[PDB]
Amino acid sequence: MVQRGSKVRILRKESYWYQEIGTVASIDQSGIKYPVIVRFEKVNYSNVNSNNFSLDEVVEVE
Amino acid sequence: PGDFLVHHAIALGLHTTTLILVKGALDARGSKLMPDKKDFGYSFPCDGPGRGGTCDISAWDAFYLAVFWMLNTI
Amino acid sequence: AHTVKIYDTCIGCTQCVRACPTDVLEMVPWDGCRANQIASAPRTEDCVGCKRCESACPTDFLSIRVYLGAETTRSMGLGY
Amino acid sequence: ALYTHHQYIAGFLMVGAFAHGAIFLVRDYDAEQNKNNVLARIIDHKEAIISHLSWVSLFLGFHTLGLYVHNDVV
Amino acid sequence: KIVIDKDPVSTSFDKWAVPGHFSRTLAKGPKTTTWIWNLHADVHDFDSYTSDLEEVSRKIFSAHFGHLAVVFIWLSGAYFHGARFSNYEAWLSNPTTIKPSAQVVWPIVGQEILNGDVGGGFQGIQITSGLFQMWRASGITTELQLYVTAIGALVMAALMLFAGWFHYHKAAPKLEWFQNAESMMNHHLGGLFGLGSLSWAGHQIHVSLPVNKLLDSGVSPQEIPLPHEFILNKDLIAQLYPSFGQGLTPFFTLNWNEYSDFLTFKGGLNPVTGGLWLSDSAHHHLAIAVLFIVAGHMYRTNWGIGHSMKEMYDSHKGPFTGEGHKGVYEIFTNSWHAQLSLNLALFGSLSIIVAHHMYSMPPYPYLATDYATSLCLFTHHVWIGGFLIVGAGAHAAIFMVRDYDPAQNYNNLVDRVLRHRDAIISHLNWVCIFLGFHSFGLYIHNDTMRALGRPQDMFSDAAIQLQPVFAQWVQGVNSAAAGNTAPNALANASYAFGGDIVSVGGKVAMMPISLGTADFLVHHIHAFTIHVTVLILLKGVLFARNSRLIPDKANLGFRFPCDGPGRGGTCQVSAWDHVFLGLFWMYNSLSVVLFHFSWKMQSDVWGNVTADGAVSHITGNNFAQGAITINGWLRDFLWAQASQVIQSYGSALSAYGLMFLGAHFIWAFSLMFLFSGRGYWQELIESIVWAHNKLKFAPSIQPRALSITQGRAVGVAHYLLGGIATTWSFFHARIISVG
Amino acid sequence: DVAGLIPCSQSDAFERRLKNTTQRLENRLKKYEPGSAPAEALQKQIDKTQQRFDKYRNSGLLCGADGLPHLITDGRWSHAGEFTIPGLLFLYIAGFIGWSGRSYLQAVAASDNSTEKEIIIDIPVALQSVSKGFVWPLAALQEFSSGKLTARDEEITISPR
Amino acid sequence: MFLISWRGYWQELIETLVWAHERTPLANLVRWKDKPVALSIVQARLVGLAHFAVGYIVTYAAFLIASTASKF
Amino acid sequence: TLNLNAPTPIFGGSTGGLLRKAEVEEFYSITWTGKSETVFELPTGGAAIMRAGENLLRLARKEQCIALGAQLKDKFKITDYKIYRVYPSGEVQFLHPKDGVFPEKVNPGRVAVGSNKRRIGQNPDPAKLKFKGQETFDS
Ligand code: CLA
Ligand code: CLA
Ligand code: CLA
Ligand code: CLA
Ligand SMILES: CC1=C(/C=C/C(C)=C/C=C/C(C)=C/C=C/C=C(C)/C=C/C=C(C)/C=C/C2=C(C)CCCC2(C)C)C(C)(C)CCC1
Ligand code: SF4
Ligand code: SF4
Ligand code: SF4
Repeated sequence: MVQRGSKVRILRKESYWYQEIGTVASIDQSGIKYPVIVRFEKVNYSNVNSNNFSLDEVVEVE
Repeated sequence: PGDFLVHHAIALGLHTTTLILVKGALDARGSKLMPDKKDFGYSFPCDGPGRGGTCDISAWDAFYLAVFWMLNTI
Repeated sequence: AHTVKIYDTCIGCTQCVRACPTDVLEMVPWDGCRANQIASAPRTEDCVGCKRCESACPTDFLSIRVYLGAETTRSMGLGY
Repeated sequence: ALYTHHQYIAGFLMVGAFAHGAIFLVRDYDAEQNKNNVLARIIDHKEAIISHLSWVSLFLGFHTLGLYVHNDVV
Repeated sequence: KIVIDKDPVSTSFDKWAVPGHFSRTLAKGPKTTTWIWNLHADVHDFDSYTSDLEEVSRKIFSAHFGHLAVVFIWLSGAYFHGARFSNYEAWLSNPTTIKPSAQVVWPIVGQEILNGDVGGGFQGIQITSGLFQMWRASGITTELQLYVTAIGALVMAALMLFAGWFHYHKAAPKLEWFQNAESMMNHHLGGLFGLGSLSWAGHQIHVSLPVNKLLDSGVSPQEIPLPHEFILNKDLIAQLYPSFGQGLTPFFTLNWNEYSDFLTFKGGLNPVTGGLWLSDSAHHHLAIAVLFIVAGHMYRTNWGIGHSMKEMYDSHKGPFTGEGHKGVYEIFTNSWHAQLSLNLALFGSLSIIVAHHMYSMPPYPYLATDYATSLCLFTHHVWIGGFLIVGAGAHAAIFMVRDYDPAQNYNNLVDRVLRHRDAIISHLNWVCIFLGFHSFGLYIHNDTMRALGRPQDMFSDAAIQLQPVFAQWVQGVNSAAAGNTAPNALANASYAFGGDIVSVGGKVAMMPISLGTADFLVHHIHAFTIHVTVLILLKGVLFARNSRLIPDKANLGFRFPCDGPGRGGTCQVSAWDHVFLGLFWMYNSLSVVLFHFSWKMQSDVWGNVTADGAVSHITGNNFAQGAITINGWLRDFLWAQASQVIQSYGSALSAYGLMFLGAHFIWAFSLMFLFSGRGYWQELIESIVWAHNKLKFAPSIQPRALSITQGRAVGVAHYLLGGIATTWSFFHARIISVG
Repeated sequence: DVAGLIPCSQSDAFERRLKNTTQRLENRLKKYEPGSAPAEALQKQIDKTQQRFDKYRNSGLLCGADGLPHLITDGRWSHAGEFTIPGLLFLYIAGFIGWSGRSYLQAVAASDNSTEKEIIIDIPVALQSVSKGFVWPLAALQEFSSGKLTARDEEITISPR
Repeated sequence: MFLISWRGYWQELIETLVWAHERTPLANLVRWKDKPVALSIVQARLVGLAHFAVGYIVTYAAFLIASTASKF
Repeated sequence: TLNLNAPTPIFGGSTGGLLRKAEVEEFYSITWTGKSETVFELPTGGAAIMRAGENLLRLARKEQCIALGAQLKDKFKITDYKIYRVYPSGEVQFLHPKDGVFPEKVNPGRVAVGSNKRRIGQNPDPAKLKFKGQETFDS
């Protein structure tokens, strides 16, 4: 289980941040899919820093 | 001496020409700027002004730049 | 006409719908939570493929995707 | 005439060879039937090969052009 | 009324550490590497961030003072280098053989052959800017005078830069002071333009006219008295043109004909020097003085009388124009961009007139026959002149997106131009294509009939003639005007229309430039490429807000790269891309004007005259039967006259031959940016920033590609730099050798 | 005697440059004053060609039939000063430019906000960063053996396939 | 021309030509069967490159042959 | 219902609008009510005047009747506009707002046409649909 304030790696292979370190922001503790809001140090192409990931998509490098 | 420099220019040309073609081919299925590139086929105009701009992002466009290098090498 | 697909990563932000210059997209009620909304493309026959929509989705990799298809008088924006 | 004609054709064929190869990668290459063979092992480290290929072009060009301009001024 | 805010912003070095402090989104920090290019574009784009029409104007009023400073620094750089590192004092002894030289090279790794055997006792680079003939015209005899000007400019350089501080950081004016255009025209015509030529008349009579009349006799540069001695000594000046013994007393009883000796209407070329008679230019600037001073008492101020421009534009309206100029005064007080476009057009177009009126009426002594310089002030001011017109097309489009208002402008002339903008462009489109067929296609016809060996079928003088009868009737009636319609002129306005030749030294100052079938053929190419450069630039201004294709091009901004591949593709729909496109066409428009000019003079006009009386020109009258085809344009102009620029190695021209290759390099480099796009070069960063992440040293500012417009802008900026500096090097190392 | 060039201390090829350098400039110097300021720029100039040629006669250069010293990089120690010793001079400075930014961008990225610190070049970090770049032929050898020079290929961002 | 100037510029120009045709008598009478539109984005790259390539060869072919056939 | 003819705004101009396509296939129209006498830039050139109205203007395409509304609602605060696409030579009247409410807002009863229940890398490969008529991006 992943809680807020953790450092992750990325298995979403369709992303820009794929296999990069993200420090998460929040989990939506209701049933809406892809709830892991992961802030990153690096910014993407279209200038966003955070993204919804799945709990099956984030890791626990800690 | 003249033959030395030119022989390295042709080498420079042969390395640069294959580079353009290989980058186009190995990134054809996808890259960070366009992860789902393979879904649009070999040749498409671009992907709009979003994500910074994507003109000349297709593998066909990659071949196209390498053609210029081919005339230059020969 | 162009094909406009909406993937399940939509966060119901409504940015896309308000970006379309020909009103091809709309937000519709989602049933996975009955509180959020997902975009839909009921009028893809009017999509010109300008891609203004995809430039409005905030998610790291698009929830709405435009795959250029068969061209028509409407999609080419001809006033003539 | 004989050297130029056949040399220009050779440049076209080789660039064309990579062009039809790129079409294969987008429309025919299946990763789900190509796992750990010689092919799929290469494009695993696809960013490494291109980055090295980028250097060789940069390396060759900077110095060879540099010598010509050096020679040119003097 | 003069209303001021006192010190709105003080003197702080603290904002110098934050770049982008002027803006909003860039006073936060970079996250990609485009933020540098996002910064460095919109620095001096003052209404991009500022919303305050008064505060955006106070920045512009300050920054002009700084631009006034940097010319004064650059002027002093000409004036300083004119004394120490020039052969100027030696050149006044002998103006015919010694070439004007400045910018001496330091004795280092091999550039000390650029200090060639130029003349005098001197070694330097032969310059072609004409400061020597501008200082010989100004009356400069000693080299001390060039020194004190430079410090005299440098203190004005410092005084201008302090004044930009004084009027923004100390005393900022308000918008009601700025909007007083009528009082501004009164002074700028009165003070700047009226007393401009009057003060130069005040210079040229008391200073330039004595010491340049003596140097026509040519006693000595040392034996000419100093310029202040012609005001002190009353007898010394009245030896020559002796009206100064009568003093100002004929000027004050309205008996002005007593100054028929220095304030004259000679009107030719001074045959010893080949330049305009400085007596005439004294009378010129005196007539310009009174004409501009009475031009400056015209507009309304706080003394009741005058013409007010909001009253004049109203009731200039006709039945084919509706409201006429209603509100057009309200544009040019409310929009800097509308002002800059009109200020730029008549500033570049003015300079092309300067280039035309300086080779046919050479103003300066020993500038005419010095072919190194009389060419290079044509082609420079032409080149400046085209860049300002493209800037005139740019800020005209910027007015349309951001400043134009359809609320005020109902049914008036910007409304009725925008409401028929297809009829303008499509008739302009036709006359572009009509001109390309009937000018350029007359060369392709002429190429083939020479290639097929049918010179009875080409368009030539000994063939199907295309005679310029309008430009020969105009050249006739202007050459037969001294005595019929201009009686008090001794000779004509110039010797370029008609008359005898003139020689200085052994070289021709001026001779009648003749216009035959080959001159008709090139003058329509100029008319073609100007109409296309109009067509690109006019369409950018007119369709800047909307079109049939996009109805909200005004919302997407002036400078946006495309609207995507929709509607078949909308790459380069913006007004900025029209200015980007017109830049090459202005490169094409002007470079053929120079190719017309620099070839017509060498074959027909310039050359060496015998002491028998006839002239053998340089490239030998080949412009008649050679200039009608492209192969003659390629062989007998481009291939033949570049024989001296690539054979420049080992001589003092060898820096030009490097640049003639060096500009061939950059021009090729620009093709990489115009022919490519962003989404290729972005994904080569992704493999390379992989490799810089691979060895654990990756930059926190992540690299991205250049923006598409910046890919476009660097593609044109290296194109022009590669193309003009080729022509800059070709024109130099041609005419320095054969002239 | 490796590619068909005489050691050009004995060559008639390298010497047929010296006369038409010094005769071009003496014919540029003949019409001057012997006490002029360009004259010392044309007397010292031939001396600048004179120190150059008497540096080349002694160094053992291989000059062809043209009189141009050609270079031989197969690197033998008989011709090692041509390329190899200016090669080692290059690479030792190149890693000093190599490791300085490498040690800087490790030292500012391990801080709060390094995105500003690419704009501002921090002398509290940059003089600290060249101090790590001076031991660069020794530091990187114990950085690869300790593994902290590179990273594994799931740390480095991978474009999709 | 095709490689440097892109579609948008031309498509907007073409619309003014379409307008002009539809509003000029003795021409109105006739009509196109296919509506005119600017070349596509990819097409222009292809057409531009093809011109660039043909010119490259025909310039070098003309030069190579003629240069040798006078001096050998 | 179009109410043709509704009184057009007093204009007189524009070479750039409603040419021969409108008299062979599918022209457009937009209806709104002007709450002043203010002036606005048309997609053709710029001015008309907003009437009291009943304000109709036969524009060229769909994009111009949508971009007018995004210009009307911001500048003149009028969100009553009711676009059309015509009778006999056109296809569907009342193209926007299709629900009566603005379709940037969400509303019960709409249909989710063109939804893919996946991610985009989770689309099938075009190597997997070789000589198969199933679209790669389609469910
Ligand atoms: C020899 C084997 C071979 C075969 C069987 C093919 C076959 C094909 N190729 Mg491939 N290819 C080849 C070699 C081959 N090519 C070479 C040598 C190159 C490099 C030049 C390429 C690069 C390439 C690319 C990038 C693409 C193809 C594509 C195609 C497909 C469609 C081509 C088409 O109709 O586009 C239209 C054809 C043209 C526009 C050709 C006309 C151009 C003319 C010949 C230029 C001549 C200029 C002018 C007319 C000369 C006038 C005279 C002058 C001298 C004065 C077809 C399957 C396309 C595809 O999608 O495959 C699925 C595709 O995108 N080819
Ligand atoms: C009469 C003086 C004048 C003034 C005050 C302006 C002012 C402006 N112009 Mg305008 N314009 C002018 C003349 C002028 N222009 C001319 C002569 C041209 C033709 C080139 C233009 C064409 C033009 C375009 C196309 C655009 C502007 C824009 C602007 C605005 C921002 C520009 C900026 O901040 O650049 C900051 C300075 C730079 C970015 C310098 C970069 C280097 C430049 C590109 C080339 C320099 C080459 C160099 C001199 C050659 C030597 C090479 C060597 C140094 C290596 C600003 C209002 C921009 C705008 O958006 O307005 C709203 C814009 O897009 N101008
Ligand atoms: C009225 C136009 C006009 C003309 C034709 C001249 C002509 C001349 N000036 Mg003078 N001058 C003028 C006004 C003019 N002046 C004004 C207003 C000032 C104050 C800014 C000066 C300050 C001045 C100085 C300090 C010097 C000269 C010098 C000269 C001579 C050198 C060549 C040259 O400048 O290019 C010719 C320029 C043009 C053809 C463009 C004219 C630009 C003005 C602003 C046009 C005004 C518009 C006018 C009402 C309509 C004409 C439109 C178009 C046909 C020009 C030449 C006789 C130099 C000299 O003494 O040589 C011996 C010199 O050192 N001038
Ligand atoms: C030399 C290369 C070249 C040529 C020939 C053209 C040609 C043209 N440009 Mg282009 N342009 C070029 C380079 C070139 N451009 C480049 C490099 C750029 C990038 C900056 C552009 C950017 C540009 C823009 C922005 C615009 C143009 C426009 C035009 C057209 C202008 C009107 C005209 O003259 O029609 C007449 C055509 C000619 C003179 C072409 C030569 C025709 C020959 C002489 C006759 C044909 C012989 C024979 C009958 C041919 C068929 C034989 C066969 C059937 C047997 C013309 C077709 C403009 C336009 O479209 O305006 C309407 C325009 O706005 N161009
Ligand atoms: C001379 C000689 C010799 C040698 C030989 C050799 C060893 C050679 C080599 C050679 C080689 C070694 C060759 C190579 C070449 C190759 C090429 C030809 C390439 C191509 C490739 C390609 C084309 C690729 C591409 C692709 C990709 C990338 C992906 C997938 C697909 C494809 C496959 C398409 C000897 C010793 C006997 C002796 C003496 C003589
Ligand atoms: S940048 Fe140009 S080529 Fe690329 S998608 Fe946008 S409009 Fe098309
Ligand atoms: S498609 Fe994009 S803009 Fe629309 S709701 Fe989903 S995430 Fe938001
Ligand atoms: S491609 Fe353009 S028109 Fe089509 S839905 Fe997206 S934004 Fe709207």
